[PDB]
Amino acid sequence: MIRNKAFVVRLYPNAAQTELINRTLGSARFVYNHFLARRIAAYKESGKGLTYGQTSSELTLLKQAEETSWLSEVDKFALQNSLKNLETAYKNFFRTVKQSGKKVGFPRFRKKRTGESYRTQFTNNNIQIGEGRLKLPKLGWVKTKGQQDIQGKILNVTVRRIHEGHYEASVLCEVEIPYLPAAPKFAAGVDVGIKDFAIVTDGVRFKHEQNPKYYRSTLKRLRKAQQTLSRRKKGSARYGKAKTKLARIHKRIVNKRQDFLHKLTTSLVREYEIIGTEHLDAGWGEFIRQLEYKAAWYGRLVSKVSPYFPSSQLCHDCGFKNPEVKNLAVRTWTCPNCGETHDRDENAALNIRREALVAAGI
DNA sequence: GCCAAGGGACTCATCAATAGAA
RNA sequence: GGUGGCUGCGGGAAUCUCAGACACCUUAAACGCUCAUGGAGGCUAUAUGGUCUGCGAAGUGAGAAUCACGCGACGUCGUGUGAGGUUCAAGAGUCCCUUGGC
DNA sequence: TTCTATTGAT
Ligand SMILES: [Zn+2]
Repeated sequence: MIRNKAFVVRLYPNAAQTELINRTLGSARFVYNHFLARRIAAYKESGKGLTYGQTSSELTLLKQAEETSWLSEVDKFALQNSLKNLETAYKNFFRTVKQSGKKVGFPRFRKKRTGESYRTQFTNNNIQIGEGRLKLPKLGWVKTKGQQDIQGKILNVTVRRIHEGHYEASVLCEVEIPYLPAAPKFAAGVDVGIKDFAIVTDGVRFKHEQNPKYYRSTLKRLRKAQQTLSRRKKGSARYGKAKTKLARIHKRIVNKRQDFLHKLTTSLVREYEIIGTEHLDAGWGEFIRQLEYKAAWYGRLVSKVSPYFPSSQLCHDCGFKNPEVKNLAVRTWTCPNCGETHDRDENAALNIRREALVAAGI
């Protein structure tokens, strides 16, 4: 019943806290690079990889050294977790060395990039959560907007810089999540359509989860923005402004899609005991990920149809397969075996529901 | 050699000691 | 007078308040804006068609777009601090890889 | 000066 859960809140640090955040990110990156180089040199020297303990000790001697004493300014937890990041990169590489086929590459030097994070643990109430405030080590109280009810025991806080002037902190808390009570409906079947994002059916009726309002309208504004950027010559300030506006429109599209999927998946979890989706505008990967983790948290069970199931071809009533349904132009078709005409999307959702129950076994 | 966006695999600290301060 | 929406802030989405503007006349559709410069093109639908434009299109440079309070400068501007309604929803981190663009 | 916040070693 106790789950690792993350609460993302937007940070609004003042000038000094922003300076300290940037210093901490730089220090973490420098430590990662330096001790990657040190491990490589050690393997070249003695043929034995340095343990995390040996890398930790040299960091402590690095901190006291005059040439690298500046690391004392930033939080210790950030540097040590950067060292743990290096160790995990090495661990991934070592695990994949034996395996054939897909192989994790050797760790590479960390480079300056817009999205960087530093992670600080919790100990002796150094992290405290108030109403509209958040306390982080070495920083003090920082004002947070959109702070939900944060419960459980705080484990660590990940301070992330999405882009310049945009900071988000992901507070990891070990919160107990109570199971949702019995759902009004038993099971659902979910599809993919062109005009409609999905066709959710409980068996009594079909509910068309159409695309969110203004989604097609926003896609129009996406096309307009690209035209202006394309004709604009590169390197101009107005070209930069057009690129920023295009980036903002992309961000709005992503946010609207995520909100639509979050509300839809929460509704599916609350409304149906068992949810069944075929595994494959779509954004299907995030939909499946959210459905699976929310079902695990709230006690629902997700049954994913085997991709070998050709639901669209089969008729729900009789199971006859028709090659005509393979053609997309055939939105409405009649099954000669069952002598019935049914909508393609409606027939697909009912079949996906039927297979979802079979896989769960009920 | 340089940036952005997706995807798959694995995972999500604790405590004794100690310096300092309102 | 009534109706709709483009752009900006209000954690995300819708609504709404306000603001930059504006369209039309009971139908809701379309479009962010200002200044300077620029010198015939710009947008949409199905190679074809429609609309804007030369008392100025694309492109380039600059700027403003909620509220309260303090400070400085010349009623005005610059700066910092603080605040922003109602309803629904919010699981992230690390590593490598892939793709796209330079 | 006892409570608060940070550090090094696992
Ligand atoms: Zn049939």
